[PDB]
Amino acid sequence: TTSILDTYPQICSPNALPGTPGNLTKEQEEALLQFRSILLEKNYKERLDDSTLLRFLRARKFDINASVEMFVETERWREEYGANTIIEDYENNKEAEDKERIKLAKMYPQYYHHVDKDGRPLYFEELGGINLKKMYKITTEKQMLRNLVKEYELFATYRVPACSRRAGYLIETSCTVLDLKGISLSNAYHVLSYICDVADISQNYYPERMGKFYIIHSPFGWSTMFKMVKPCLDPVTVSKIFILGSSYKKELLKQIPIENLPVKYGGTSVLHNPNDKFYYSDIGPWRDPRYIGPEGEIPNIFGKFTVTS
Ligand SMILES: CCCCCCCCCCCCCCCCCCCC(=O)O[C@H](COC(=O)CCCCCCCCCCCCCC)COP(=O)(O)OCCN
Repeated sequence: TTSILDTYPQICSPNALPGTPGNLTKEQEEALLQFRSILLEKNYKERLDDSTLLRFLRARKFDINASVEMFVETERWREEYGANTIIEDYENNKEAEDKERIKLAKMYPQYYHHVDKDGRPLYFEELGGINLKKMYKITTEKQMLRNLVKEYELFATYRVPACSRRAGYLIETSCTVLDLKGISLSNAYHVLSYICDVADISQNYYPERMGKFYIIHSPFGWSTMFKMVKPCLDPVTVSKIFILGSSYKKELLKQIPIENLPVKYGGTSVLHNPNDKFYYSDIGPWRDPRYIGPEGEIPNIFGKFTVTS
């Protein structure tokens, strides 16, 4: 076929939220057809699939005019910023890129690790080890945004097809755990511009990619800092963010299989080599040959240090 979308499910579970592929109303089906017809008339050719277009439509409550405007601006940004070649450009410089990513990994753990009960990629970030002075020595704010965009492209390219083949339904979103244990509120206020730039790119160019977003171990007074963040967040974004209390492990176990959840977050999941570190790891359906398709296997984001079991 040479059409990757033909090799994994393009309809979501019937238990998914409204407006999702396979779960549309008659009016929403007609909106999708009218939306695609407009983009085709404007000579767009790429990213016109049901999943992509319904993400944009859900983000705009199926307002077709607003959705076209959003899609048109996204395509412009992708071209101007280089999102369309980010993976290729990465691979053509993989050595240096890998080296820098490794430097940040212990300080700012970012790792996918199996899936939630619906098959979404299970994603973790730990923020309490960040030292700003040291971080500003290894990276720039624009570089971190580039890394975020690159991961958005890797998510769609490798993680969605593999997770969807395993779930037997289309997977569009992440189950994300943000661990704030040990952060300084001072640091948190100093990085407000980065958080809002992240929300900007997320909301404007990768609509409807959030699924579950849990914040755990937030310190006393964190509610005050979050009030600085909310004006950067759209209503739907805020709706997917769940700030967990001291019973966070039980909330996590409502959504995540115990065997997929790390021991320190309330499950039984361990690495195959107990000395390996989660911040060098990338474990999930996209590492299983059963579930990798014609897209190929994902590149190793930590080079030789990448831990895949
Ligand atoms: C040169 C270096 C200088 C750079 C300055 C910053 C350096 C340190 C970077 C750490 C500070 C920010 C950390 C949080 C960043 C925002 C969210 C990160 C996770 C993320 O990608 O979430 C997406 C963004 O959505 C959202 O917008 C979700 C909003 C939730 C954010 C809550 C705010 C956290 C406050 C704690 C900060 C602690 C600071 C300690 C220094 C949606 O989620 P998904 O499920 O689609 O993502 C998983 C698939 N990619």
